[PDB]
Amino acid sequence: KGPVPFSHCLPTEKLQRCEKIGEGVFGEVFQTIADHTPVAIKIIAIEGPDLVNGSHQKTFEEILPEIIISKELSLLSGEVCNRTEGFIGLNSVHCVQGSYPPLLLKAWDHYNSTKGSANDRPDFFKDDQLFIVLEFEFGGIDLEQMRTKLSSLATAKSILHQLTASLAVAEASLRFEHRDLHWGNVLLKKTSLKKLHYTLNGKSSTIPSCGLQVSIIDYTLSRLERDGIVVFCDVSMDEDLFTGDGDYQFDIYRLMKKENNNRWGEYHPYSNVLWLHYLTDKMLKQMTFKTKCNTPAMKQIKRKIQEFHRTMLNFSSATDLLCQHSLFK
Ligand SMILES: O=S(=O)(NCCNC/C=C/c1ccc(Br)cc1)c1cccc2cnccc12
Ligand code: NI
Repeated sequence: KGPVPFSHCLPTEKLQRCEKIGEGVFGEVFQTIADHTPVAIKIIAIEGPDLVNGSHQKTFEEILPEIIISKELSLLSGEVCNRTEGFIGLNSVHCVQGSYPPLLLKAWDHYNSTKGSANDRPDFFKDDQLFIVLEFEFGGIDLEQMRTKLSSLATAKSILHQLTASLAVAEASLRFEHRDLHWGNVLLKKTSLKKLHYTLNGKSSTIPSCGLQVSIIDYTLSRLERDGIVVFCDVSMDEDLFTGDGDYQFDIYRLMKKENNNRWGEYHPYSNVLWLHYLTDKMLKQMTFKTKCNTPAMKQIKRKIQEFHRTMLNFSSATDLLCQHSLFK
């Protein structure tokens, strides 16, 4: 069908309502509103020669795995045996050709002025520039931003239960490893549903939401397969990824590489356990809860999560943890 213009994705009224909501080396995320509902639009420059935010642009061959992975995981919400809504919904994906829209520069500048940006102002693109535009269902606010905003340790327990279940269903269905599930990639949004549902290998179960619905995002480093065909990001030659410091996060890259002996095509669902450990660590060390752990029931949930932190690395997959760990019984 050949690339489409930016107007195909952002008709004039959608485009007028865009406000920037996040960024990364990858590019830019804008929020717009259709039918009274927000959506998140990730715009990623590809195939061009310009350094963009200090890195070279991905080729189509290079951006395809994130595209494939985002579709697969979204489609889990419509499956039967292995079903979950725990990954971000993908409304659409297009390949767009043109220079960056002036109205998006406007929103970008407003962000820079109010929040600050690490990014180059994206105003240097020519009319042949290619982009991948991923429209996601709006997932809420990342766990790092919600650091100080979780009600209780029951909230933290629901979040870890949701994440474990999501990863398990994806493991069973797609032999999925997220491989970069830092706390910027766990989004939280209010839900009025008391219980959330997933189905794992045909068995349906429920999770108390504690008023939040968790969505997993960012598949830039992820791996999965369908019918024996593997899709992944080969970081075996990447130096930088495994020489970070200052946070347990950066240990996880090193620990994954130890587990997989630097063979990123292979399937090692222990990587999901590593990430869930990192996340459990954040829950217990870097969250300021809005309420106090001042009841016997809340004290017990705290001990359970501390037990989880101390034992979870002795399980083989998110599936194993979810099926066998005492925390979820
Ligand atoms: O606007 S976003 O980029 N919000 C998620 C990331 N928020 C910034 C966190 C960055 C970050 C990066 C690394 C670490 Br470690 C911690 C935080 C964003 C990206 C993709 C899909 C989205 C769906 N709904 C809402 C937002 C969506
Ligand atoms: Ni279209």
